[PDB]
Amino acid sequence: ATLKDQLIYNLLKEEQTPQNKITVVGVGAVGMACAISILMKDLADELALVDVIEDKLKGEMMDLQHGSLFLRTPKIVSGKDYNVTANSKLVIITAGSRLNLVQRNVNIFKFIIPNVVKYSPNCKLLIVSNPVDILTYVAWKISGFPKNRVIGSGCNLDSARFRYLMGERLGVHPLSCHGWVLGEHGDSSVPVWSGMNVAGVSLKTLHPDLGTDKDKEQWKEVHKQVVESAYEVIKLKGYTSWAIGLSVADLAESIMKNLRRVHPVSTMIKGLYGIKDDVFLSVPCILGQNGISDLVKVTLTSEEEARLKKSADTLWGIQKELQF
Amino acid sequence: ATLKDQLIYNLLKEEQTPQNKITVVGVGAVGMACAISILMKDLADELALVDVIEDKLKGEMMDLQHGSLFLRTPKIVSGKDYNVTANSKLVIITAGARLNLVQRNVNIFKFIIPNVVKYSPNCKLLIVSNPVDILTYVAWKISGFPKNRVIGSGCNLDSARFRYLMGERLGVHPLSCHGWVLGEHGDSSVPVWSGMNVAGVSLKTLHPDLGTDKDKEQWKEVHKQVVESAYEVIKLKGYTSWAIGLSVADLAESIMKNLRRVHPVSTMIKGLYGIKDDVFLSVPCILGQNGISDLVKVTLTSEEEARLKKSADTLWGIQKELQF
Amino acid sequence: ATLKDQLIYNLLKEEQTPQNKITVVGVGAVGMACAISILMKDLADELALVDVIEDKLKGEMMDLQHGSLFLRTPKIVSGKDYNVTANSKLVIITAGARQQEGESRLNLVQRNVNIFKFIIPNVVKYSPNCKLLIVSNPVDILTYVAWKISGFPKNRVIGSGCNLDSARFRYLMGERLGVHPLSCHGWVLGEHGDSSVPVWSGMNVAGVSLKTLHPDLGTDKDKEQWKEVHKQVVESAYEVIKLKGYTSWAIGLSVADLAESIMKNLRRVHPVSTMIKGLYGIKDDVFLSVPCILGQNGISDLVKVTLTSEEEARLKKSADTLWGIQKELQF
Amino acid sequence: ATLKDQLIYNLLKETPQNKITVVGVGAVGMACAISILMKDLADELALVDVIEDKLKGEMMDLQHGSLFLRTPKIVSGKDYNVTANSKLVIITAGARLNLVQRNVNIFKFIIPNVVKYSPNCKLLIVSNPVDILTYVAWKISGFPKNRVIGSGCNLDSARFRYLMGERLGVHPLSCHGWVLGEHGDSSVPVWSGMNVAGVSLKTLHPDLGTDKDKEQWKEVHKQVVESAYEVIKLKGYTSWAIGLSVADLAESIMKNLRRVHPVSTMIKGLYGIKDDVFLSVPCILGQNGISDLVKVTLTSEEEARLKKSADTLWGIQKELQF
Ligand SMILES: NC(=O)c1ccc[n+]([C@@H]2O[C@H](COP(=O)([O-])OP(=O)(O)OC[C@H]3O[C@@H](n4cnc5c(N)ncnc54)[C@H](O)[C@@H]3O)[C@@H](O)[C@H]2O)c1
Ligand SMILES: NC(=O)c1ccc[n+]([C@@H]2O[C@H](COP(=O)([O-])OP(=O)(O)OC[C@H]3O[C@@H](n4cnc5c(N)ncnc54)[C@H](O)[C@@H]3O)[C@@H](O)[C@H]2O)c1
Ligand SMILES: NC(=O)c1ccc[n+]([C@@H]2O[C@H](COP(=O)([O-])OP(=O)(O)OC[C@H]3O[C@@H](n4cnc5c(N)ncnc54)[C@H](O)[C@@H]3O)[C@@H](O)[C@H]2O)c1
Ligand SMILES: NC(=O)c1ccc[n+]([C@@H]2O[C@H](COP(=O)([O-])OP(=O)(O)OC[C@H]3O[C@@H](n4cnc5c(N)ncnc54)[C@H](O)[C@@H]3O)[C@@H](O)[C@H]2O)c1
Ligand SMILES: O=C1O[C@](c2ccsc2)(c2cccc(Nc3ccc(F)cc3)n2)CC(O)=C1Sc1ccccc1Cl
Ligand SMILES: O=C1O[C@](c2ccsc2)(c2cccc(Nc3ccc(F)cc3)n2)CC(O)=C1Sc1ccccc1Cl
Ligand SMILES: O=C1O[C@](c2ccsc2)(c2cccc(Nc3ccc(F)cc3)n2)CC(O)=C1Sc1ccccc1Cl
Ligand SMILES: O=C1O[C@](c2ccsc2)(c2cccc(Nc3ccc(F)cc3)n2)CC(O)=C1Sc1ccccc1Cl
Repeated sequence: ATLKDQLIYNLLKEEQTPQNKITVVGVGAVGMACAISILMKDLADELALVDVIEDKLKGEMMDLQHGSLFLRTPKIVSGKDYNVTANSKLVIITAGSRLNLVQRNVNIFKFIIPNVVKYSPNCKLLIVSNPVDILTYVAWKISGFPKNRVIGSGCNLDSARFRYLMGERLGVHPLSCHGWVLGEHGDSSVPVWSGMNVAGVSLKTLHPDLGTDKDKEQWKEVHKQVVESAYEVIKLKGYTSWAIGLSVADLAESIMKNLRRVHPVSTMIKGLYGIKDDVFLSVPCILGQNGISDLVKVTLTSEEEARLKKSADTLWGIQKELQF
Repeated sequence: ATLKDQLIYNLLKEEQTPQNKITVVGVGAVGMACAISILMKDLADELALVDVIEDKLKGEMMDLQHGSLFLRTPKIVSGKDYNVTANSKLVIITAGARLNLVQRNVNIFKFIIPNVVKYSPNCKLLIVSNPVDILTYVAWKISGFPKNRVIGSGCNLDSARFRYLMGERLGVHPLSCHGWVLGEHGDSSVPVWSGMNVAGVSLKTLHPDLGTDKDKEQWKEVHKQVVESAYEVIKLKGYTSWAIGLSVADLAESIMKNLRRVHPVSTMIKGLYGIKDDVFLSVPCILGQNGISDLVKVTLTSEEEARLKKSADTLWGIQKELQF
Repeated sequence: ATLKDQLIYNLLKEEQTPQNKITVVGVGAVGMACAISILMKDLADELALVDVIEDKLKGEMMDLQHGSLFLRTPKIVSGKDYNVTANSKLVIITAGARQQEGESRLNLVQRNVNIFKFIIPNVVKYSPNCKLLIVSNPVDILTYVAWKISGFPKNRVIGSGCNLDSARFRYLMGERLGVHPLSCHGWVLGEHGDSSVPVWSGMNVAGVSLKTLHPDLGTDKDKEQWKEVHKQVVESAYEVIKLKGYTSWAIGLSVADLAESIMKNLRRVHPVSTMIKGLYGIKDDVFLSVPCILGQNGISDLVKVTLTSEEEARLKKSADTLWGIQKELQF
Repeated sequence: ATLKDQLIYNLLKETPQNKITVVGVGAVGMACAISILMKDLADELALVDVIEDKLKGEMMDLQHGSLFLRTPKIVSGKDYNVTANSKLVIITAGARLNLVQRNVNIFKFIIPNVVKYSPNCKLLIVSNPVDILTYVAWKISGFPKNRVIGSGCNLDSARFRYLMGERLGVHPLSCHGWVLGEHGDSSVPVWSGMNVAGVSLKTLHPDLGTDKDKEQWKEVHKQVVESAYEVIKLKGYTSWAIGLSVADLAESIMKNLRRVHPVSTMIKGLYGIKDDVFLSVPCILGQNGISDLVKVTLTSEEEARLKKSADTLWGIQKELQF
């Protein structure tokens, strides 16, 4: 008899399928930051990692496994083959001319998405890879999943950055500074000035010129500084990781724990704000065990509405010319 | 007249000193992994980051600040000047070249350590930079701090790796697999076979060949795999970050919360195991608000004791020829 | 040599003053619920418990100490003497005397004022630099009492106030909309309890004002009867008392949320009772709930909420009633 | 159109994934509830009792604290339909041979109602005499022994490690020690396993656990027994310590951690014990309940104490009607 048999008496060997499994596809700076944030928040009983670079994939898995003593995630697996991702509740995609840069990530998705749906037909897909709004659509089209199970990170990072900048200007914690950046993720995002508040006190009600070019204090600059901070981080360190990883982990917690919290995420915006094309844009969504179960119908000004419609037309102009 | 003044009525604007401040010196792969693990564990009310590369430093600080909405650390500061580190309770040194490593790192410590003690004379110093055992001694000599306030990461990562491997062989969580790797961090570490247990059941008592060359089960391979895995991770991804960052955060928690938990850390071992020189080696230490307040006197075999004495002689041989 | 000396080599035996100490005064249902919430949220390196009933006090301390293996608070102390509370960063007062049928509201206040005139001087004696968090009812009057007896600046005297009222309101709001209360924003202000004021204009989800979409929100003409959401806050409080005899978990969790902002210097906004003199036409030394920024100095700042004239009149009426009792208080 | 419909556009209006049920909302039950809620172990918490008013009050009080919790649904009821598809069921209902039979009659109604709605659950028995009632739950349910867990010596060990920690000035997490066998007065401290950093205390101090010992380390176990009576005399019941220990068990089960805990299990087949009795041994706890057990090397004296406890428990068990 072995030491294991001399020390431990086994009652049953009958192993079960993972109950709260998360898969992260792409183990770059974003993927690894999502991985550590998820592990530290104790959201999964199993974590699966996938990439094309075999050596860095094995190294990253081993480095996470060596930290098991300080974690509450008993199983960390990795592999090039998607059989390691079987029965995942949530799949996070962070793998990465502009129409050709869209097609560059599109042909990458032509392989990933069918391999993901094959082993986890009932999962929720969380898209992080850029252009997030186009690639969420691509993931939705290739998977054949209903709209609720295909979620784009969208304006989650934009809103988090906005609330941080809002907090700094008012000397208040970002948790107490409410503000929504919607529509197209990145440069063309829309700050919803009417909803910007502290303790239910509307900033536009107190300051009617809020976000307008004629505002003396220039509060519009809070949104400008979101765009500019993103370029600054890239210029200074070459990439963004911690902020995105923490925001993705926040989305994952709502999904995994079925919290039904409202988050600014990219969803099929068809039928809203005069949009008829199959486009994904950020609106506040209620997140839970079925993914996007509901969405908040935000009252937008004519100007905000026009910006959303223009973004939709631009995204459908690229999407129209895509090979599947 | 401002929106801030119209929205917020100020009661007082006297500034207080941070109560639970942590400083991380060196924002490389190790330093950043320590930062994120401390942030996600809510150990500090303020986090300061220091480095020589200004661009990378600003980028890393900004990336952490953009994630504030998902954290409970209201202040994140960075700078080349140590005035940003003022009144830190714990200072974590992860700087240097990732023996010539000794030479380069001593010279680097010659300037870091006096700048640290200048702004935080009452802090605890936690050394991560390699060779961790020599550099903990160097930090102790330059600072002039008492023994208890100078802590080396030492065999904390070695023991965590060992318990992970132990857990995998027995099908038990590493938290329930007890085992101590002591002495010199790295290649020359000592596994304490007599203390290896599950639920107080000694493994060497059940299996006398444990750790011997005549063991058919080859349990001696468990300690060799700790050494092998470290080289494998480096070969595969180029560095180690997550495992070390999580282990350092576990030490930080015991210090910050005054837990008085026992950890394998590098301390002044002069007066134990026939050692008469000023050398730092890993032994189980009680960690709290005063740093190392106490140490556990582990009963070692003649073989284990000889390995510790040999390590001490080698470390002193390098140390006695160093210039301060 | 002892087993301890044979096993452990001591480097230094000197113990530092506690760094993040919390004291809970009154170990009744509320106090104990505040204690377990603070312990489970790891907000303190030291927890001190005080009461007048020595046996119950020792029992409660021992029961908490027996759970130390599952906690991250290395020291739990208790005692009748306030020397156990020395150097506390935050002192939570939950000591009180319940409502007795056949007494005036002034008489009820005075009995609790009698309880405080021993506690407050003993608290400031051992923790002159602490923050005082008052839970005992009538919370608005007793926060004033604590402020007057202590001699502390306004920022270091905090009343629980409308923190439980808002938490209850947001739960009920969440239920109606099928959304988590964290995402359902709403503020109940003024006097804690029966006379609280729901601020309809601030009620929102994702920055979308409910009053803007539905102008009859909080009006008696409302077809959807959203005004009954605030009435259910009042009703649920009486229902809980009728059903189990007291309230503990909800208040303990809300107090822990306040403690977290103070202990960690978060600067989060909370509806807490503060010295409202100089706002909403209130010219008296009264404590009412308004949204306050809470940190290491207690209330460092307050949010100037725009109120309708009827919300302002309700606040002024509450202030007059509280001052009417306060002026007749002997201490 | 309602305000809800004007504000929120519904995509779909389509069961609990990590549900926990607590049976008996007394001091123990409520302490288990708050500990589980604060540890974020369940997405749904179901509460059951016979006293309808107290039950509704306790459920409401927990619901009013939702803003500070990460458990979106708290339900209660006299009917067990509220407990449907629970992953873990915690039984805390009961009196704080004649009395044992009255507690069997209570379990004759609870246990069939629990398995009816949660046939795949893990049963965690807290109610006293915990070792006898664990057997009772196992017999009535028909569940395999891995899915019937008794709290057993989990509180005894926690108390012991606290007392060990106080004597050595070390955190109980770093003070290892196992109290096994029968929960309560007749528990067995395993002196050979008592250690700090893998350093055996019995090796350094041979008199450890004997009357001869000048340092009287045997009092560490005797003060566990004494403290239990003291807490009862002082406050009338024990709640926080037991509630925190149950949440610790619940965490290893819910998250499939495979951590070792001192819990009551079917001990028949070990230490010459032939009768169907449940005693505490270190068990590996996970998603299947007790998947494995640690075979502790016990001295002749310790082994005899377990066998004697088994004979006493069987003596009571054989005379039971159910
Ligand atoms: N949505 C947001 O707010 C947001 C924020 C930041 C970054 N991003 C995006 O996230 C993406 C990842 O950024 P990063 O810095 O981690 O990039 P990176 O180059 O560091 O990592 C990309 C990883 O994807 C892997 N990969 C490539 N092809 C793959 C395939 N076919 N299958 C699996 N893995 C594959 C690569 O091997 C690499 O490890 C980028 O598209 C970036 O624009 C989005
Ligand atoms: N103790 C352990 O168990 C353990 C484990 C892993 C790594 N390490 C050690 O940690 C150290 C850091 O590793 P890494 O991978 O982060 O290296 P890295 O090169 O990625 O980062 C080192 C950082 O230190 C900075 N630095 C250099 N000189 C500095 C100075 N004078 N002041 C401040 N910052 C300065 C560099 O700018 C760089 O950002 C290495 O010495 C490595 O051997 C120790
Ligand atoms: N602010 C709120 O929202 C809110 C909510 C619920 C309850 N409360 C209030 O909290 C208070 C406590 O409620 P409870 O149910 O715990 O009451 P309780 O009677 O159960 O507990 C009161 C405790 O205070 C102790 N005490 C009495 N005099 C004391 C003294 N001089 N020094 C120290 N301790 C002393 C008593 O011994 C008792 O243990 C009540 O006043 C209640 O109205 C406030
Ligand atoms: N295992 C341990 O280490 C340990 C520790 C402490 C207490 N306990 C035991 O836990 C049990 C509970 O103690 P307590 O202080 O909470 O008791 P309590 O009297 O405060 O609570 C018991 C609850 O069970 C309820 N109940 C009674 N019959 C019921 C039924 N048929 N169905 C559902 N609920 C029913 C009662 O209504 C009451 O609410 C006691 O048996 C006690 O001995 C065990
Ligand atoms: O912080 C970020 O870094 C990235 C990045 C770049 C390299 S590595 C990470 C980045 C940074 C700067 C510009 C840029 N242009 C871009 C974005 C999406 C596309 F499809 C194509 C180009 N992209 C990716 C990303 O989306 C953000 S967020 C963000 C980005 C812009 C404004 C506001 C916000 Cl909030
Ligand atoms: O995993 C690690 O990564 C490093 C690393 C990080 C970035 S480049 C290298 C590494 C990995 C492999 C070997 C090596 N040799 C070394 C260690 C300490 C010195 F002073 C000098 C050289 N160093 C550093 C480090 O100490 C560890 S731990 C460890 C290391 C060796 C054996 C066991 C363990 Cl546990
Ligand atoms: O839920 C509660 O329970 C109490 C309680 C706790 C233990 S016995 C009573 C309660 C419940 C009902 C009435 C009442 N009146 C009272 C209590 C003590 C005084 F000195 C003065 C007045 N007090 C105390 C309390 O303030 C709340 S909150 C609340 C209360 C009313 C409306 C809205 C809210 Cl939100
Ligand atoms: O601390 C406790 O409180 C109780 C309690 C709870 C509410 S009223 C009493 C208690 C305390 C004292 C005696 C007793 N009689 C009893 C316990 C177990 C049986 F099987 C049968 C009868 N019961 C219940 C309990 O089990 C413990 S633990 C414990 C108990 C004794 C020794 C060691 C430990 Cl650790």
